[PDB]
Amino acid sequence: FGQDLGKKLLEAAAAGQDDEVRILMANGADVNATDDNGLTPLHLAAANGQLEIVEVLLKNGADVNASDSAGITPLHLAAYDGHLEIVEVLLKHGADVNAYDRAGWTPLHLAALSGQLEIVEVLLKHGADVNAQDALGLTAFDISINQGQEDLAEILQ
Amino acid sequence: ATRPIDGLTDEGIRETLTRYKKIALVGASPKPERDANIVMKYLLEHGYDVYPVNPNYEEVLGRKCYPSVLDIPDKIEVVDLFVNPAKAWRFVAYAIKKGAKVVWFQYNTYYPLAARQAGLIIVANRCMMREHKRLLGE
Ligand SMILES: CC(C)(COP(=O)(O)OP(=O)(O)OC[C@H]1O[C@@H](n2cnc3c(N)ncnc32)[C@H](O)[C@@H]1OP(=O)(O)O)[C@@H](O)C(=O)NCCC(=O)NCCS
Repeated sequence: FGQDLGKKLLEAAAAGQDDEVRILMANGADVNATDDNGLTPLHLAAANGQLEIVEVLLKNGADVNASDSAGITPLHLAAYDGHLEIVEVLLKHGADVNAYDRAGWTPLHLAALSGQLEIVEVLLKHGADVNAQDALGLTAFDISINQGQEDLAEILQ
Repeated sequence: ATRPIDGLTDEGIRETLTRYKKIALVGASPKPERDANIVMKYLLEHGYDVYPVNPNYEEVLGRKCYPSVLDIPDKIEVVDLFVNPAKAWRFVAYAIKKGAKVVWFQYNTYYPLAARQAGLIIVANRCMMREHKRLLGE
């Protein structure tokens, strides 16, 4: 029963159980399973900062650019929650550095929103659109300025 | 890292803690490893009416546990969230249908699609237990 196995894979990934992810994978569960809202094991592993599990999902062919019904991707989640190593890797495996979610946010908007310096650096390195605009016509520049961190706005010009 | 993502003051925090007793707790569970467990214990122990929400359980800490928020018979005032950031923001919408006054994001649960959706009053990156201890605790 793949459903049960998929739900088991999702939780183990989110929970950072290296060993367990190995048992489900070597035992048939789909690395590309989804929940009711289109979340995949990679989304959850990138959200929670589980690096080694991110590596093993990609090696076995998990889609690096999977999106939920709100248009969220693993790169969105890793950048809002401050997981740099995971950002580094995602991009190495081809993550779309300029994907937009439902609110019209990119991973640049998102790193600005919770104020990650080192993650803003890597994104501009990999071609992030410093003039991308969200549903409300705002940039990652406008944002950090609203929030009062001039230095970031300085680097995000 | 425990820095408030909301901009309320603690007069604002004392208020919600103080006027609201009806609490939906999302992501509730029997596991001790889950922070939701201890916090529910602590709320129940300090006069709150707490209804656990988790479709993977019929029951939690000796309380009927519900599949969804929509599922709760009586009124709820505050929705207390213990789920993944890829997930929590979806409860803003349900709270609004329920007629709740507050949505509370515990640590590592917030994602900004939640502002775009929001009553209501949002609390983000704080613990209901710790704020209580600090503001009202003996
Ligand atoms: C959010 C957190 C639990 C991590 O979550 P996770 O590992 O990704 O697991 P999930 O987000 O998928 O879900 C957690 C749980 O709620 C459940 N759940 C999942 N989806 C759910 C849904 N749609 N509705 C209700 N509950 C759900 C689970 O099944 C579960 O508990 P279980 O292990 O007993 O089954 C964790 O970061 C945390 O506890 N944050 C808050 C900590 C904090 O505030 N501590 C304060 C101390 S004072």
